[PDB]
Amino acid sequence: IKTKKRKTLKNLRKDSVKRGKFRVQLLSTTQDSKTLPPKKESSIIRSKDRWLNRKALNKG
Amino acid sequence: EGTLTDHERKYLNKLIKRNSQNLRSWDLEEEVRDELEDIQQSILKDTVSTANTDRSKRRRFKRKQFKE
Amino acid sequence: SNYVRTLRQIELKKLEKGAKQLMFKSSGNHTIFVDSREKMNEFTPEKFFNTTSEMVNRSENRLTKDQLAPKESLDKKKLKKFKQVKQHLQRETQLKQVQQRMDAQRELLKKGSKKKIVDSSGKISFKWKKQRKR
Amino acid sequence: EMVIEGGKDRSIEGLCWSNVNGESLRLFSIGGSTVVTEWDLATGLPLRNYDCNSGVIWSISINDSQDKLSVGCDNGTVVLIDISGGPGVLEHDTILMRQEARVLTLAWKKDDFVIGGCSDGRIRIWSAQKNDENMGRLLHTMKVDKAKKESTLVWSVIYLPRTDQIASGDSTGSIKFWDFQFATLNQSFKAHDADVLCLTTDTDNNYVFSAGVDRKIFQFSQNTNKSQKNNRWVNSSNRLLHGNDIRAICAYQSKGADFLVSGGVEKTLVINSLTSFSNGNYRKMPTVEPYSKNVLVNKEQRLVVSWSESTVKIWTMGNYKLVCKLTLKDDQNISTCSLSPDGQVLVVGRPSTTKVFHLQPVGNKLKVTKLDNDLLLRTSTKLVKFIDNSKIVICSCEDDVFIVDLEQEVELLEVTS
Amino acid sequence: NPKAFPLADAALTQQILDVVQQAANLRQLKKGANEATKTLNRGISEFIIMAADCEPIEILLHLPLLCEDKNVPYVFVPSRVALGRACGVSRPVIAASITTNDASAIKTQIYAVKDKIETLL
Amino acid sequence: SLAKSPASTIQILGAEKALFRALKTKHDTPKYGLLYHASLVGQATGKNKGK
Amino acid sequence: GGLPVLYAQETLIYLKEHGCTELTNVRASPQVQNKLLLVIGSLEVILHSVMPIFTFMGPALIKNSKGNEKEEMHVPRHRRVKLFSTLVKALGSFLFLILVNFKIGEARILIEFHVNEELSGLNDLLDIIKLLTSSKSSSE
Amino acid sequence: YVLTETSAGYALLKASDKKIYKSSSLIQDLDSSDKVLKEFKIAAFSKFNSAANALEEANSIIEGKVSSQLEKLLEEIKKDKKSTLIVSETKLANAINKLGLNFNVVVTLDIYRAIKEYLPELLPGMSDNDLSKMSLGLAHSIGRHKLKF
Amino acid sequence: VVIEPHRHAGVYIARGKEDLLVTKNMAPGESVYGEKRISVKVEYRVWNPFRSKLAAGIMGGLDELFIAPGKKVLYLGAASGTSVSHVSDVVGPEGVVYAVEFSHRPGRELISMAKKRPNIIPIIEDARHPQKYRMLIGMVDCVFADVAQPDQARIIALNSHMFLKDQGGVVISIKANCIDSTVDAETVFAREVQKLREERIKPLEQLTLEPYERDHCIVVGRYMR
Repeated sequence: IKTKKRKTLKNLRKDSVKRGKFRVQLLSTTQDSKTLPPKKESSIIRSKDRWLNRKALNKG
Repeated sequence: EGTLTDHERKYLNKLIKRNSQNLRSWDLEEEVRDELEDIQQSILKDTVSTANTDRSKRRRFKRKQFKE
Repeated sequence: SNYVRTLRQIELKKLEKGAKQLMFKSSGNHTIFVDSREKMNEFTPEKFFNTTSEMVNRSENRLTKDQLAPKESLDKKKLKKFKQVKQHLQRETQLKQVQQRMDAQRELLKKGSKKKIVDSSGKISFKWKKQRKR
Repeated sequence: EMVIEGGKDRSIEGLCWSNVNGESLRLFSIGGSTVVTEWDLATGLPLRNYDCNSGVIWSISINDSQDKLSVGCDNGTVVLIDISGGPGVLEHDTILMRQEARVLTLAWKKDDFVIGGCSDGRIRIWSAQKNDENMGRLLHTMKVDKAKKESTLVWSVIYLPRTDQIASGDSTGSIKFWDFQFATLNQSFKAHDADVLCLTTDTDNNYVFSAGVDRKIFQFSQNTNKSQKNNRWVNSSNRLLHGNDIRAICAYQSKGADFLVSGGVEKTLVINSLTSFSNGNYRKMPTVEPYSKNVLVNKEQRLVVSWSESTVKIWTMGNYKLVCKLTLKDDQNISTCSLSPDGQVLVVGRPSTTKVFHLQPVGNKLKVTKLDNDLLLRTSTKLVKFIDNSKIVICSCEDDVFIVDLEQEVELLEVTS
Repeated sequence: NPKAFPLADAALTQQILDVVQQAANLRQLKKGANEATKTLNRGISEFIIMAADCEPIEILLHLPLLCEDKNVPYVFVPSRVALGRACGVSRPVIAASITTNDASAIKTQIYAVKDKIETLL
Repeated sequence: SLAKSPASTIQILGAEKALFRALKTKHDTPKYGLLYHASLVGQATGKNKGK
Repeated sequence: GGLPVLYAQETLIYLKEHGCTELTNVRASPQVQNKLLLVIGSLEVILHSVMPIFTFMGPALIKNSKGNEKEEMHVPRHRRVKLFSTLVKALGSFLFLILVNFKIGEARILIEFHVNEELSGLNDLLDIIKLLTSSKSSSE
Repeated sequence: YVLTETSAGYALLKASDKKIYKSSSLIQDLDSSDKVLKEFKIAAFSKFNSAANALEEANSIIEGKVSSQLEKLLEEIKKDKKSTLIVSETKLANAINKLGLNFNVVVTLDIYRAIKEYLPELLPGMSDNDLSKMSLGLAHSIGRHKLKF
Repeated sequence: VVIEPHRHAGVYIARGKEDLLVTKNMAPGESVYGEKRISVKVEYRVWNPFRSKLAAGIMGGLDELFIAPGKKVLYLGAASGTSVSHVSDVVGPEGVVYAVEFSHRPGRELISMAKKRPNIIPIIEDARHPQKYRMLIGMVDCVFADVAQPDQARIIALNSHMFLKDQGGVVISIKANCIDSTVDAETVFAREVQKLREERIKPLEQLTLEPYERDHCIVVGRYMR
């Protein structure tokens, strides 16, 4: 049930279906995206904290 | 605003079929259209130096690599 | 060389005055904004294309049902025009190669003093001594 | 006096205060993507999420007299935003001269010059000055030394007004003092053994305190007549009172108090003094001080609710028994949570969208069922404390109290100013 | 000159003077304003360096017009005698184009500096 | 529209077909254009008038 | 003015005072008074009949309010009065669509009494119904 | 119960929008912004049009692109200033210069949207094509000469 | 040599022994930029989808593009007066295009073409103070944008809520590099669509128009007040 249920979660939480000619896009909650705004670029912040947790130095 | 479509549906569908055939029978041919599109894409790739833009995106992405 | 670069730009402007009248096909990539899953679970169908399902695979001028309701030599002459443009560009590259060779044969003899420098490829290289030009 | 918590997909890696004298404050935060978020002080919930036009924002600084805001993005850009009126109103007026290294930290001399430590190992300075034909452009580019086989990144840059200096700490530890005019180095100290991340000072620049990821806060002094004639700084004192790292310090002075405060990737918070950094005391704060709740208990079935952000976890008392959890991600950030008397209906909060769940004890565990009151679902909520089992008391962010959940208004009085 | 719009500063002007030095070293640049416009016409020039020091500056600033019409990068350094010594003649030079071949031994730094120019447009 | 021109073209902006035919056959170009009717190049005498 | 704005508020919220108000509308102040007379009619014979001549002599929304009065309105006599009032062609076609006998009689009296024959002969092609144009020409 | 100033072709058009001094500023789109409805609300009051001459066009250009200091604008200012009524001001940069006068000046962007969309139907009475012709004439005449050399 | 109508009257396909795209003429005689005139009697002007940007959007196509031959068009646009000629040729003499450019290096050629073409209204202030060009414009029925200076969405937002009417239409060529290089196409495009729908313009369509020019999409949007 685990694999198929994770794939049904994938089928739920997915925009932009590429069906033939092109793809689509949904939208967002306006008042909620106002009261709890900030999107985080997790790639940039993970590059920052990985360089802070660099390979060379000695953190333990 | 009447939406009869009893025989008018078949009449409009036959009219759309004949009009679409007569319109698309003067545009292009699919036997040499692949060679024509390849020649067009080759001259477009010659006229647009977007490979310089790909090397530009590489040179502007390599500046934020931190040399780790 | 002095004629070779002018005939180069002759057929360059001939190629550009051909390209300003010639039309190229269209690829891009497409995207339609939708709002929710009751409109999304069906992808935007041929009814959202609003047209007959053969005149859908063009990104160019295409009509709807509302506005929608010489044998082969045209396309043969179109391919003649395309081959004319491409042979113009190929002759461009060939004669600009020979023009670059005779450009190097002109600039080889101006002034200075060099020892010869040759690399491992086989085509002769080019390295002089360094000074400001008096 | 306030916790403004956010759910997932967000961070505050930088914030700024603004108080033009005689009007309201406004603090500004940095989301991880290219937005600045001006939060309010009327209720603690943001009135602007301004999109500065470029890059991805790394850090913002405040202009002197709090009028403008320097916004350092990722592609190389530094964008300047003006504040004309105070709350909500934000216009940008100039994008400054563009480079290819990522900007990391900004500071203002006055209303005239901005200084930005970048990600090539260099500290730039731009002139951001109206009434002058030379703005939006960089004046000088000072370079810090690299490593042998490693690209270094200058993290932190501050200004020193009286001794006309800038102090720059980097990813080698090399705290370098540059002079403002002539754009030259003045001193260097490689005393830090890790990446410096933050540093502050006092009013007439008698000291500068630095810290970074060597978990060491240390001092440099310029107090004596010889130091102020020769403009010289000495590595006066050094002090390790931390567990893992520093990622922020700041300092404050008054005639009633003189103290700085530090925090890092460890969740603690420390307080030292400036004039007695080596000399005086040391003040650790606890890791939590729960004016904001996260745990309630209830006597029926002997159990306890503990809510995380966007999350809740309920379990009983034996020994013990784990019962249930609810990671309702449709509730994006959390607020107060409470369970009714006789253990029937629970409310999970959010400052605009609260929810209620009937919890039926089905033996060893609890079965959860939603129930969806609309007025409850769209009212602004801060606290619920449950007189009865059926009805629900509602706190508002508009200073009101409601009674719901059996299918209304409790008015509270006026406020002076 | 307030009308000399893209004018460099120390790091980027040092980089472009280095790359114009290497381009004059292997001799694939052109020296002079009308020769720069010739290269702009025949599409050969990779980019244009000019001198925001010429008196008057309108002897130079015509080639910005057709340069942005033909979307080529174009920069100002603040000294004509400086880029004259860079280009390696003994004269104050007002403008210099840098030509293009793909077999060039300075190709990657040419591309790097032209992306550096286009980052400030 | 002639401000955006190289000075070579302004040397030869009148002797068009002579220039182009002296390119076409591998021969030697003219040196005056329309500019020959200016007073200074009139006052010069020789091929220094071309200079 | 103030009384007409108060009458507009009362319309948002009597025949003798309506006749005095129709006399006052007979006396863009007169345009607002004519629309106020139509509003007093729509919110009733003598004041409305006095308002008919008062609209006969002398905006488009007041023309639509005249259409509202003609809808709210023996009927062949009143349609004869409305057709004699309206017969440019736009108001003629609208007031004829809102006594096809008297409509085509007014049209025939006009076309029997220089370049206005195809105009308002196309009014029949506008108001072409299953019996209107044929019974109208028959009765004219 | 208000008068509004809007510059249209060469003029200062005072349009009389018969509503409250604050509620017409407040609601302003639930006021049913329709042709007949806003036409009956915003009624025509005054139009200080100087001329079709280019000198009057210069006065209009100086009154528009810079703060309002036109003598024709002052003549239109001395035409409803006897009650300190709500005179809805148009420009936002020429608002302090508008306030520097003994008057009561005042989503107002949306009432100007409505005034602009129902101007060429009825509010001066003039023609759609003639208003566009006067506007393109103004643009080709003096906008290019007051920016350019 | 035969002329095909698009959905929008004003854009046609001249196809036959050569196949290409044309428009009408609001000025007879000559191609004002140097293209070929197709003759049918009736004259037709080519416009290159390379040297234009809206023209390649027609090569992209749309469910509803807001340029119609009665629809009054605003054109913030690039400073060149090239494509406004064909927006005029689409809209005909009954509609009207208002082209607003600030840098007067193509302002002079804009004035030059708009003298012989009365369909164009030239506005020569900035693209950021419609409060300054109020009195030359009233209630346009569409806007088009081709601005490259990086506050695209905010400044076409201010223009679109000052001059474009209720339930009108915006159509924008969103650049990638002219606002944000180093970050990819769909990322910066979805960022722009995000701030547009933040400004409650309902987006309908974005597409990148790849082979005509590199990494600049066009987005379109219904307006909602």
